[PDB]
Amino acid sequence: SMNPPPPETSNPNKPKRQTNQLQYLLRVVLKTLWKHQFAWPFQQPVDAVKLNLPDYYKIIKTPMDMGTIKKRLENNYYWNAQECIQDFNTMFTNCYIYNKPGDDIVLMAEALEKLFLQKINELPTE
Ligand SMILES: Cc1cc(C)cc(Oc2nccc(-c3c(-c4ccc(I)cc4)ncn3[C@@H]3CCN(CCN)C3)n2)c1
Repeated sequence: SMNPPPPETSNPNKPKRQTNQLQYLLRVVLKTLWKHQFAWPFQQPVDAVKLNLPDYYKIIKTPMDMGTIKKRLENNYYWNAQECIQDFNTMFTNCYIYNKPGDDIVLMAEALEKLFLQKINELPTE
């Protein structure tokens, strides 16, 4: 099958705002995770046709990735920081759902999630 379209990253019908948490999520959290040595499988929607995974989008019905998260932050798609944090968590749990414990790819996601959780445990007050 064909890849599904990526998640929505822009919406003019939503209000926009900037906070000390949302800039931190893009400037500190997204950037640090992007530059991590294990980040490359998570920097764009899973290309199920390139990777020959015809089951991925039958199994993963809420896709999410760091490329989409970066765009959502850049377009002020999120009103609250929790929305962005939820998208990161959806990304990691997608990897765990599609794979099995102890797969190499899962070890990759777990390292990124550990770093993510460390950086969220230091999120600034509004
Ligand atoms: C370590 C590795 C190996 C290979 C062959 C390619 C690769 O590159 C890559 N790119 C993109 C996606 C994936 C991926 C994901 C995944 C799922 C949700 C999200 I959000 C992000 C990634 N789950 C599995 N895979 C790969 C497919 C086959 N699988 C092997 C069975 N465990 C490993 N891998 C990395």
